[PDB]
Amino acid sequence: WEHRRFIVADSRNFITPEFPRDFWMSPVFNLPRETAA
Amino acid sequence: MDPYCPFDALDVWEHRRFIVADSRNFITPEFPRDFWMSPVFNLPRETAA
Amino acid sequence: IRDLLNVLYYNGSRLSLLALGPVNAELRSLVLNMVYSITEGTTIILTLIPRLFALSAQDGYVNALLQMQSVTRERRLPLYEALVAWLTHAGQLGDTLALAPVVRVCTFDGAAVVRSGDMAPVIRYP
Amino acid sequence: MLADGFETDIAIPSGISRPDAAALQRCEGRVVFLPTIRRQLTLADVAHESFVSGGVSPDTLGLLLAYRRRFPAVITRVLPTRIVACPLDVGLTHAGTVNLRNTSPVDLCNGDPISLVPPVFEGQATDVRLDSLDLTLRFPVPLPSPLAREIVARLVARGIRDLNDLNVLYYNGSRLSLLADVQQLGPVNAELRSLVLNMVYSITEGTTIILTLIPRLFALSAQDGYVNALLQMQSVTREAAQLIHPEAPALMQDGERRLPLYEALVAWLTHAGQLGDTLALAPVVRVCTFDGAAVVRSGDMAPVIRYP
Amino acid sequence: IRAALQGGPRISQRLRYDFGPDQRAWLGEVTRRFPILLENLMRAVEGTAPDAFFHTAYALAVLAHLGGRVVPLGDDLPARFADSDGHYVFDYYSTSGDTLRLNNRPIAVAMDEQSKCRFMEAPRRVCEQYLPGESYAYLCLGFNRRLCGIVVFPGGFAFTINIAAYLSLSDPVARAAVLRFCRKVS
Amino acid sequence: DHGQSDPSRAFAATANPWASQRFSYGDLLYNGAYHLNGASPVLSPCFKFFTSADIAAKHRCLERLIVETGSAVSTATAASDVQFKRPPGCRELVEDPC
Amino acid sequence: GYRYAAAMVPTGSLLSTIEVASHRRLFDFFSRVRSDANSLY
Amino acid sequence: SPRHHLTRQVILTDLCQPNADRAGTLLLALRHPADLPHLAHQRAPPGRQTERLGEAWGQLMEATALRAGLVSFNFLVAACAASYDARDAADAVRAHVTANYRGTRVGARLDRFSECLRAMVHTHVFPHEVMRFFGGLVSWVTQDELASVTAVCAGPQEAAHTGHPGRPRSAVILPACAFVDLDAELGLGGPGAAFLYLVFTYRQRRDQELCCVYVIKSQLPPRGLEPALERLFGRLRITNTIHGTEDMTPPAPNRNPDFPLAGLAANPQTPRCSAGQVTNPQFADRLYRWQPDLRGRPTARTCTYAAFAELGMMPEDSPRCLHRTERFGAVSVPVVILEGVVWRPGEWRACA
Amino acid sequence: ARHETGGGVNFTLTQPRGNVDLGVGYTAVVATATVRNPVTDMGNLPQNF
Repeated sequence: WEHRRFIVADSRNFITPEFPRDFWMSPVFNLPRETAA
Repeated sequence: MDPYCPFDALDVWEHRRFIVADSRNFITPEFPRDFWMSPVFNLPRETAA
Repeated sequence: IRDLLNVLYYNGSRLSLLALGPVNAELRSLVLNMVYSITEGTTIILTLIPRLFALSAQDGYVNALLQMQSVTRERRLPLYEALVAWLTHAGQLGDTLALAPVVRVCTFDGAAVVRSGDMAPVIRYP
Repeated sequence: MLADGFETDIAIPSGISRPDAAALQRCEGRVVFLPTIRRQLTLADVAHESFVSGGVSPDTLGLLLAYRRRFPAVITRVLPTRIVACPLDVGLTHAGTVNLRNTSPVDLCNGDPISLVPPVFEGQATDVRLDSLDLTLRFPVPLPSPLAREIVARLVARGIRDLNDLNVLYYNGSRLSLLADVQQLGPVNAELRSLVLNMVYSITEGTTIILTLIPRLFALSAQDGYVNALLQMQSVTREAAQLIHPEAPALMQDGERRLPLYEALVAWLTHAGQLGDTLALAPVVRVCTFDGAAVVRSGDMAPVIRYP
Repeated sequence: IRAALQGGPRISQRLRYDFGPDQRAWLGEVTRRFPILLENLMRAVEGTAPDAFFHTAYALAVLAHLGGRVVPLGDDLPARFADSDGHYVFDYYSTSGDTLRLNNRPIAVAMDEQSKCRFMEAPRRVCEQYLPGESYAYLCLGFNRRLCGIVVFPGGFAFTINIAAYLSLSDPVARAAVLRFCRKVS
Repeated sequence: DHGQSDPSRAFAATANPWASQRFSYGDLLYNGAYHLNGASPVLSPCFKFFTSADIAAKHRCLERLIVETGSAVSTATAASDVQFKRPPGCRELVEDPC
Repeated sequence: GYRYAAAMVPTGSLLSTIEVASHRRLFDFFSRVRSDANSLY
Repeated sequence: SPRHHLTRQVILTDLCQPNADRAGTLLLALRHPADLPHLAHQRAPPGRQTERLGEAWGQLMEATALRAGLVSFNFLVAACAASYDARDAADAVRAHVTANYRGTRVGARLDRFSECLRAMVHTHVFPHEVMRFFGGLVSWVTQDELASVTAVCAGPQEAAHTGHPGRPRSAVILPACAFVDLDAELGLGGPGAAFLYLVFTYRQRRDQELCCVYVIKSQLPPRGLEPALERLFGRLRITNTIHGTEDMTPPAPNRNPDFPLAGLAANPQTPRCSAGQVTNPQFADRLYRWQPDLRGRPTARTCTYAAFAELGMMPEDSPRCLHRTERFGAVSVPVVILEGVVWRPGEWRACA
Repeated sequence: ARHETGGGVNFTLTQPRGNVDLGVGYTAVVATATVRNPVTDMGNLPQNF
């Protein structure tokens, strides 16, 4: 045998991360068509 | 910061032969979580510009 | 209980139960025990746990039921003077309404299906 | 049943005093719990020496929860070398009739299904203790069925008080009572779970309708005398009628093709109607007196023929 | 990625992984850890050399899409990649430490609300053993013949991403890129 | 095969284009192998004419084909009201020229 | 197995009694009977 | 010469074959299948397809042509054989069903009768209501498409005269893919008699259902089996509660607040009414109104995992199990042979 | 064989027998002589589907 606790993977299991306010104004999510790279 | 779960947890006895409903468990390591550091991506000293 | 369905299918042979005049009245004491013992039961457990209907029908109620299944997790109302008395009555109807069978028919030298009016052979549990 | 019956042997050792051996011939009919269907057991398996769990002494309630994990047998005869019994699940005898003997303060009428109960009664707890071998033979008490549904329902109700009177019985107008002891928290949770699982399974979508018959009964009890003597004087739903007037849910999901009331009644008879067997053990035994009398008094033998 | 996370979402898990009661403590850090990963996704994908970028599963999913707009070179795609829409091909990035790529060959896992994972037919790399979102230290990044994406976090928490509504390659740039990086089917 | 001629009348490939060839209108209605009419108990008399799986399973030696049609199993029943396909119970030794 | 009627009239008797179940591997047919087997008849 | 009871029944050989399976197998009778498309129409949970069963059972009757019969135990095991544990022996039970039964294209039934059992549970007519025990074979007289079956419905197996004075007894024969002890698998190794328990297993999901039949030998009574059947199948009872209830529509959010009887019984200021005042709008419509919803609740008929019944006992000092393989023509099978079995059936008992 | 069902006791009698057809070639003839009454009425029952 084996004994363990057990948490069911139901599709109602969500997760809520928190973003900073100036997160999406980052120089990688906003790239021009022609960079120096 | 806890993930929402409706179900608290359950007690499951499993004889090794009679395994049915083959789902998979989530593997976590054996060292404690204080060693599992935050990710650091070092910026280069120079810029592409 | 509708007064305050008669189609039966056995052997692929249709039955009917309706054909009601005195049969409604003759069975009335059977009805009044069947209603009450249920409605007493579904209020005391509703009093012991006041949350069996107010939980969400598929989030919380399944959360509570699964913990009930697991073994290894551990003026005045006349409340506990009813759990005694409700199990006297519900413990009684379990005898007369289970209808424990006495007879098994094992056919031998004859028809497999016994028709209405035949003489069928009879064995009891040994 | 086997074709020639099944009869165990309970082995008696050699060193037993005559004031202990001559007190065992008063066990012509008793009830003995066997753990197996071996044909040769020992007294060290029979007594309460073999009953005790790891470190923890049993109460009178959790003592039930190791009855149903054992096999109740009836001594037919004490021989000078061994004790011959007969189990109740395998087969009775050739004839199926087994002679017994009362330990009860309660008379037995015909047709009464006998269940067995520990010696809970005060002024009753009499066991033959063998001083020559430290043996304690706890012999349980055969009772009629509707008392056995009560006494189990009494003791389960007593422990639920202690998580946060009761001890008064009546049978044929004779007051008799039982012992009040502390109860172990283990065997109470083993009973509280056995209730609620067998009880929440009795709630179906069809029970939404039968809840709306509660205000009809309280008016109907004022017209028929059969129904006010049905509710109870100390009932619960009588207090529910003076506060709460329910009403049905409006529509149903596929309310043509299914019978909601019929589902709620079949699921009621399999869980709540089965409950008197879940807490206690199975009433295998009843009384069929052939020619002796109608009522068997306390302390007298009584023939027994099987029953589900 | 911005279109899928513009208004504040709830990332429900799309996979099937049973937890432990001690393992709530690990996913509790993944919440705090979440937005730093999404940057170092885009950093490490930028950080690759342009010659070495075309070994990833992302580049081999674009070239399998510009071809139908042939088989890409090296035969990294499975033989049944163009059969149904569940046949995805994943990447595996490290969660802790320096966010790197941890793959030799792009790894194909076919899937099916919830859906289970399953490998397919095929010197050795350790990260080839584990399904998407099965363990710690694996971000997963998989794509389709439809070129609809998925980002699978440890535990099966994921959200679908439509890349095809944003890839802006003109047709002479496309067919100049296809003929250099694919091979004609016999 | 309808590049070859009919062994009965050898100057035509068949006498019905809608019944003789494969996937014809005659085949789609009265084959066991497609099961259009096996749910109804009423006998179809051309069941033994069209079901090609039965003839190809039979042997060819005329020494035994003649005796086996002396005691063949009829597909019809006489105790039935109108005319039924046979129940799996009954067996009737009825001779088949067909 | 072997012919039980042939062993009813034996052609010669053994002398030393030994646990035969130890030397199982030498035999083509080997069967232990507890008291009476049903398949003896 | 002890006492034992016999049966005789003229039975269609559509699913059981006493030519192939010799003397000493289990047999399971059925109800007449004309009631099955109506019981599934009636006892089904709401929000499911009721007429799926008649299509599934229809295609079986539309495939035996290329009346309540009898299903032998080896047919039932090989139908459900694609979900066992000893998979090598499970593909040895199917390996002689298709190669010994009188008939052609047997595999079109095995991928249908198991498909019927995949439709028994979703249409909620559970097969333990339909499957009934019938005795073990001691003689058979066969013909095309029917045979005379003589079994023992009560008594010891080892007493009925076979008919051949060459081998005038039998022995119970079971495949080794279903004989699961609970003696060696629970630590209880002491001597003593043992019972026999048939067990069905259900697994209710959206079109992903199973079936597993066993002959479980144990020393527990029927009164003390309900923990042990949960002991093995703990995940099955979980997944039947959580994945069984689907397309039952819930009323969301919480329409029902707390139940106020205990809050209103202790106060004297609360309004009341007597028996003559109830069922009148000028008295009862000033009381408390209570409108409970029960929709989408995982009821006990939607939370089943197993269903046992008695089968008999073994009255010796210790049970005599064996492990051999016997020859069914040209295919040999892992077989557990049980010795000295006395037959006593019992009622079916749901483990909801 | 002796077995009791129904109070009464059935005495079922069986006798095992054999059939050996020792004819090399045909040794038996059926000859259809006359015609009794036809069972099926030669009518018009058209068939449904």
